[PDB]
Parts: sequence; C-alpha cells; structure tokens
Amino acid sequence: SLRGTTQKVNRIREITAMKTVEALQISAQLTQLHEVDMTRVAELRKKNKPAFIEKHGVNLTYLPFFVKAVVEALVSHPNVNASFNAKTKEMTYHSSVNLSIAVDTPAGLLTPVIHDAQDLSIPEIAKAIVDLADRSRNNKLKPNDLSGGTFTITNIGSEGALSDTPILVPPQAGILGTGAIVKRPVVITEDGIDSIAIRQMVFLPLTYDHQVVDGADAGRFLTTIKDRLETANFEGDLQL
Amino acid sequence: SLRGTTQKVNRIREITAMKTVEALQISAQLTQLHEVDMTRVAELRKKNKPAFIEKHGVNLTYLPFFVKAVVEALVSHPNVNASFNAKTKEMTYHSSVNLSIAVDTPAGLLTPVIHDAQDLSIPEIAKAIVDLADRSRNNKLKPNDLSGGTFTITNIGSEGALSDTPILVPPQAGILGTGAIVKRPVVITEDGIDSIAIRQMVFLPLTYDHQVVDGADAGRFLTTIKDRLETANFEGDLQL
Amino acid sequence: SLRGTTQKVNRIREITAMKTVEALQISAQLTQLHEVDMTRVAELRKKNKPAFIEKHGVNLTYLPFFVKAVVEALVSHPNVNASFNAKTKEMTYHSSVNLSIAVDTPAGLLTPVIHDAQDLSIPEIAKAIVDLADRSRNNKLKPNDLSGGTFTITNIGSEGALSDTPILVPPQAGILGTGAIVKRPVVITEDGIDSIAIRQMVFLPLTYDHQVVDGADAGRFLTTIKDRLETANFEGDLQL
Ligand SMILES: CC(C)(COP(=O)(O)OP(=O)(O)OC[C@H]1O[C@@H](n2cnc3c(N)ncnc32)[C@H](O)[C@@H]1OP(=O)(O)O)[C@@H](O)C(=O)NCCC(=O)NCCS
Ligand SMILES: CC(C)(COP(=O)(O)OP(=O)(O)OC[C@H]1O[C@@H](n2cnc3c(N)ncnc32)[C@H](O)[C@@H]1OP(=O)(O)O)[C@@H](O)C(=O)NCCC(=O)NCCS
Ligand SMILES: CC(C)(COP(=O)(O)OP(=O)(O)OC[C@H]1O[C@@H](n2cnc3c(N)ncnc32)[C@H](O)[C@@H]1OP(=O)(O)O)[C@@H](O)C(=O)NCCC(=O)NCCS
Ligand SMILES: NC(=O)CCCC[C@@H](S)CCS
Ligand SMILES: NC(=O)CCCC[C@@H](S)CCS
Ligand SMILES: NC(=O)CCCC[C@@H](S)CCS
Repeated sequence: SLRGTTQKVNRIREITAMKTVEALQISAQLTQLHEVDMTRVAELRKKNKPAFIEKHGVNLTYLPFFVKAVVEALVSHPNVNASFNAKTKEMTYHSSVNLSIAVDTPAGLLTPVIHDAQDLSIPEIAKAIVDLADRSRNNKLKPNDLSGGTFTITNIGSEGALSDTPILVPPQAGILGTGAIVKRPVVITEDGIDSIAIRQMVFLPLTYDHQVVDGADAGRFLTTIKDRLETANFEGDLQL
Repeated sequence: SLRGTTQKVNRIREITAMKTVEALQISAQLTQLHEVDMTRVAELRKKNKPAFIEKHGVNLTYLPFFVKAVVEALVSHPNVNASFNAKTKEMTYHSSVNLSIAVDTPAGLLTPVIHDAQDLSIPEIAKAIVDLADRSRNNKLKPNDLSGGTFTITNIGSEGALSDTPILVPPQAGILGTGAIVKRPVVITEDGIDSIAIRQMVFLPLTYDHQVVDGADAGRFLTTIKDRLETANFEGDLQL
Repeated sequence: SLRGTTQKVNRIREITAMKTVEALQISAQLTQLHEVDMTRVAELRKKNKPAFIEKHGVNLTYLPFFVKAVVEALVSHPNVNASFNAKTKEMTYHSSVNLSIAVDTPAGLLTPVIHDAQDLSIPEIAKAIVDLADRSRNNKLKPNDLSGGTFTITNIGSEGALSDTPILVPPQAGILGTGAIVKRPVVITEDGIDSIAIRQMVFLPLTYDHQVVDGADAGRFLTTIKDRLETANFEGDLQL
C-alpha cells in the first residue's frame, strides 16, 4: 500500500521528526551502558504475578520495578532530575519526579507522563502505565499528560533490542532504555571461586545530557539503580 | 611519512568530512542493537563454499546472506525504505531497494550502490558486491554507481569491531552494521531446561533516522531480519 | 539540599556544557566497540603490584597499560593522532602524542594532558596520572596542563559502566573509553576444539571523528591496541 507512494505524514510523526532533530542540536547527548542481573526480580515477578492481577486488576510486568528503582534514584541523585538553562547558566533541580513513559502506538510514538511518580507505590505505577498506554492508543490524553516530564523510561526491549542510544528531549537531562531481559551465562565469584551461572541479564543504556550530567555522575546514578534491582527487596512494595 | 606534516586531503576525504558533519545536523540519528545467532548460516556457508566458487566464480562470504535478509525486510517494512522531506512533511516510500555497500579503499571509504537489489538472487548479490568493490578500488565507478541508495549495509566486522553507531546519509533513513561474527557461550531454553551452548553470534547495530522510523518500528524491522537469518532457509537461494 | 532549587552553575560545569554541545556540531562523531581479553594484564598486574608500589611509590592500576598501548598505536597510526581544518581542508598529523586523561572531581570533569606521552615508560605514566588527578582535584593546574591534547582516554569503568559513546572535543579526532574489566565466559578455539573459559574481558568504545578517521581505520587502530594488550608483553616495561 505505502510502497511507491509519497504521502503527507500525520501530526505525531511531523512533531517527532521536528523535536528529535532539534533536541540533538541543543544538548550534548551520549549513552552509557551498564548490565544488571534481573534474576531475583524475574523470580519475584513469576511467584507473585497471579496474586498481583487478582488484587490490583493489572498484569505485573518488569516496567514497574524499573520505574520504582529509577524514581528512587532520581530523588537520591537530584543532579540527574534537573534542567539546564544555557542562557542564564542556571540549573533547576526539580522536587517532583514526573516520569515520561515511551508508548508505541499505531499512529506513532507518544511520551505521556506519570506526574509526581515519587509518591507512588509499585501497584499505583503499574496502573498508571496501563492507563497512560490505553489513553495514548485511544486518543484520550489531555495536553498536560504530555508535558512536565523530568526524566523518561523507554522500553526498547519490547521489540527485542538489547540496547539503543535513545534521544532525550530538553528540558529533560536523561532517558533510560530497558533492554530485552535475556538469560545469559555469567561469572559468579564467591570465596575465591570463579564459576559460570545462567542469569536473567539486562542492558540499561542511559542517554544523558553532558550539559547537566558528567560520565561519573551517570555511573553513580546507574550503580544506585543496579544495586536496588539486583538486591530485589520488593516483596513489601507489591502490597499483596 | 605523515607524522609531523600538514597536508591537503584528497577529494574522497574532503567529501566524507563535509557529508558526515552535515548528515548529523539534518537528521535525528540513533543506533538500536540486536544479537543474531549466525550458526546455521555459518554451517551452510562452510558446506557450500567450494560448490559456490566453482559455479559462480566468486567466494561466498556472510555479506550476501545479510544483504538478502535486509532487502526482503525493506520490502516487507516499506516505512524503513523511505525518505522524509522536512520542508513539505511528506514521506516517500521507495519501490526500489537500492542497497549501498560501504567499501574500504586505500584513498578512503566509498559507498557504491546495488540498484534494484530486490530483483537479485544470492549469487547475483555476491557478484555485484565483488564488482562494486573492485571498481571502487580501481577508479572505475560512474557517478550513478554512487547515488540513489535507499539503505546502506556497512561491514564493520571486517576490521574486528563488535559494534559501531554508523552515520546515515540523508535522504536514506537507515544504515545497518554487520559486526564481527564471534563464537560465544549462550543460553538455550528447550522443554523447560536452560543450558549453555557455543554459537556463532553477531551484533547488528542499526542507525535509523527518528524523523522516519520510531524505536518500535526499528525493532520490528530488525526482528524480521533476525528470524530470517536464524532459520537460515537459504539452500535453494544458493542456486547450486 | 539541591532539590527544589535553581542555582547558577560553577565555571567548570558552564564550560563543559558549552564545549560538549558545540563539539558535536563541528565534528562527525561515532563510536566503534571492540572487546579485549585483559586476563594476562590482570595476572601481570596482580603479581607485580607490591614491587611496583615499593619502587615507584604509586599504585599500579590498569590505566598505565591502556595508556602505553594507546600511545604506541597513535605513533604507528599517525592518521588517528591528527586534526582536520575544515576551512583549508588540511590534515595536521601531530609528531607529539599529548594524551588527555578524563579526571572526575567534585566540582566537575576535568581533562588534563600528559604532554609528549610517547617518551614515557609505564612508571612515568603511572606517576603522571597520579600528579594530574591530584592537581586537578586540588586546584593546582596551570592553563597549559588543560590544552594541546591530541587524543583522550576516559576511564568509564571507574563507576561500573561496560561502555559509553564519549564526546570528543575538536581539534582532537578520537577519545577511547576503558570500560569495566569484568570476568566473563568466552569461547577459546585451539586445535579445532571450541571450549568455554573464564576470562577478564573489557569493552573499549572509541569515539572517532569521521572527518579524520573512517570505520576501517578505527578498526585497524583498535586491533593494534587489542593485540598489544592481549599478548601483554609488559614485564620489562614495569622497570622493576
Ligand atoms: C584519575 C582516574 C582516571 C584514575 O583511575 P585509575 O588509574 O584506574 O585509579 P583508581 O585509584 O581510581 O582505581 C581504583 C581501583 O579500581 C581499579 N579500576 C579502575 N578502573 C577500572 C576498570 N575500568 N575496570 C576494572 N578495574 C578498574 C584499579 O585497578 C584500582 O584497583 P585496586 O585498588 O585493586 O588496585 C580516576 O580516578 C577517574 O577520575 N576516573 C573517572 C574518569 C571519568 O570521569 N571519565 C568520564 C566518563 S565516566
Ligand atoms: C506501554 C509499554 C511501555 C508497556 O510495556 P510493559 O509494561 O512491559 O507491558 P507489555 O504488555 O507490553 O509486556 C508484555 C510482556 O513482555 C514482557 N516484557 C516487556 N518488556 C520486556 C523486556 N524489556 N524484557 C523482557 N520481557 C519484557 C512483559 O513482562 C510481559 O510479559 P508476560 O506477558 O509474560 O507477563 C509498551 O507496550 C510499549 O509501548 N513499549 C514500547 C516502547 C517504545 O516504543 N519505546 C521506544 C524505543 S523502542
Ligand atoms: C567490500 C567488502 C564489504 C566485502 O566484504 P566481504 O563480502 O565480507 O568480503 P571479504 O573478502 O573482505 O571477507 C574476507 C573473509 O572475512 C570474512 N568476514 C568478513 N566480514 C566478517 C564479519 N563481519 N564477521 C566474520 N567474518 C567476516 C568473510 O566471510 C571472508 O571469510 P573466508 O575468507 O574464510 O571466506 C569489504 O572488503 C569491506 O570493504 N569492508 C569494510 C567496510 C567498511 O569500511 N565499513 C565502514 C565501517 S568499518
Ligand atoms: N512523541 C514524540 O515526539 C517523542 C519524541 C522523542 C522520543 C524519545 S524521548 C524516545 C525514543 S528515542
Ligand atoms: N564516501 C562517503 O562520503 C561516505 C560517508 C558516509 C559513510 C557511512 S554511510 C558509513 C560509515 S559510518
Ligand atoms: N572539562 C571539560 O569541559 C570536558 C568536556 C569534554 C569531556 C569528554 S572529552 C570526556 C567525557 S565524554
């Protein structure tokens, strides 16, 4: 149908094309990659999935665990939950964590926002993602659902990708991609013995703006997220 | 010889320097990475290499398999074999797949084009790559051999790289890198049993223009390529 | 403390913000990734660490090994230790290797320079890194300690990162990141037998300017570094 034709793009595509080209010219984007052992989260998720759907009415995916860890890291690393004004040379450190979530829709990519995500529990996050994705796909968003974001999470693993260099959109200073969670052979070291284990591993590429965040700051922020996910103390957070 | 000197660059270098700096400013480039199990292609290639050289006169490398899978994916994903006009907001979906191939030459990188690649078999692709690389290296190209490309494949694995973030050149919307194919330990899951196998693995970084392709579209396009290569039903395609 | 405030940034942050945004607009940056087996260097380092601190007064980290291999590669690949003037179309191939080292400080990232690094031994490199990092952190640098660099090495593995797409700053044409050195299961092939070994592996992302270096040139340069590190003939270089 499309093949061999020239057609005017829809408004979402036109806006995305304009915003992404401009975004790269008014920021200094680079992507740092860390690997995280998601096995404990995967086991916790598998064990509690039936009780979660029964009590909260929504499916329990990996995304609310990534959101909870990222939002707590943005509170303890306020330098990342920030915006730079290149005209006045002032940095604004936001008190709210307004978390943008990339949502794939048939008309194009949309980035709705979970406002004040720092006040939400894992069940509330799971419900907000479902509500935003549904309203994004059915033209039921309001303008304020698409603005005010202070950081973004993009699920690049939804379509099989291990990694990407996602584009951040100023005034945001960071966008985290959640790669595909894949079983991999990894090395475990305990009591001086190196051995090979099968673990659920994920790559987390973080695109950050070098105007706001330096490489070591990005590493410290990603280390906080990694340690939270690897310990996986989320049982109480599930409110079952 | 070069060390401690200042010299005027040759024309290929001057053009590359100008085109690549400009390309990044008029597009929104990002690179998505997937991993593909090339074992079946490697076994098929090893088994049929002698019969291929004897019948078709050229060596059988991995590149014609990547080209065949990519060209079929560009036909089934017309949204990727496309160009965006930022002035009129129109997308042109090309009917031809004119596949650019990056060729390393002593005077610099050249990107000759296989026009109407969708009409070619694996032997015809193998011969066209050899012809274009030879004419690129011996100053025997014509101007139309270097224009009209709708997508590019760059063999970054030729010099050992696992991955890269290759630069696309508008009006193209995508450029795929074929990383070095390396034996790696990977996890196989069958009948509920996780186990470790040695497989020939490759990383395929795709740089795409966010004006034309969103992240989920890139993932769906790369999934089509991955499934074609992993199944490796190419015996009949070899025309032996 | 920062949360909920707007504050004027310090001078280092203001300069970094300005330089990194501009750098991307006057160059064609891309990042090629190779993997290197650091096991032999790790064993050599562990065995000689006590004798190194006793004789040279400084701790022996992995960074002087990366610096030695990179500096020798910049001498044998003069096309990488070079600067492009886009106005005159002239390439300057530097005779000195002035190696910039990224240093994380509490006030922000600084990039001091080891001038004429090609004339230094591993102990001299180890001492120069310690001196530059100390003076960077205690406001004891002079202006010429921060200029004249021909290439940069950035230790992204200091804060846990496997990889990054570091930003180069013109007139430099390349910046190498040293990822976190991690034990991984890898495939060894000897006498026709494929087997799985535990090795200390590192990813080395190289951001290069496409105005100066093409992808195959970057691969050849990284292959020289990889072969030097994997052979690890550095015993005599330690001067113990
Ligand atoms: C100045 C600087 C480069 C010195 O690094 P260094 O020579 O490796 O020295 P350090 O004292 O920091 O290293 C501490 C230890 O970590 C180890 N280490 C450092 N980098 C490592 C890496 N990439 N992988 C594994 N181990 C590493 C060292 O070998 C040393 O080990 P040991 O105590 O057992 O001997 C470093 O302090 C720094 O500032 N790094 C950050 C650079 C930066 O901000 N880059 C920007 C992008 S993140
Ligand atoms: C709205 C959205 C983010 C919700 O994602 P989600 O919370 O993971 O929910 P989904 O219903 O899509 O997930 C379906 C399944 O895949 C799994 N899954 C999703 N992402 C995964 C990942 N990164 N790795 C492994 N499994 C994953 C989920 O756990 C779930 O598994 P289950 O059915 O066994 O319970 C998602 O539909 C979406 O739009 N993703 C694409 C985002 C995008 O386009 N980003 C741009 C760059 S690609
Ligand atoms: C023209 C060109 C693309 C042809 O590549 P090709 O079809 O793979 O052919 P080659 O003759 O170079 O390949 C030589 C061998 O390496 C193998 N090989 C090539 N690429 C490989 C890869 N990615 N992984 C593993 N093996 C590979 C081939 O299968 C062949 O093996 P064999 O001799 O055992 O049969 C190539 O010569 C070239 O110029 N590559 C560089 C492209 C470039 O500069 N890109 C820019 C970014 S680096
Ligand atoms: N709807 C849009 O215009 C989104 C453009 C930016 C997308 C980024 S933040 C996520 C994928 S790289
Ligand atoms: N001959 C050229 O000017 C090519 C410039 C662009 C090269 C890209 S498409 C491939 C390597 S990133
Ligand atoms: N002090 C600075 O302005 C450094 C800016 C550039 C940093 C790069 S070279 C290394 C991290 S990407």
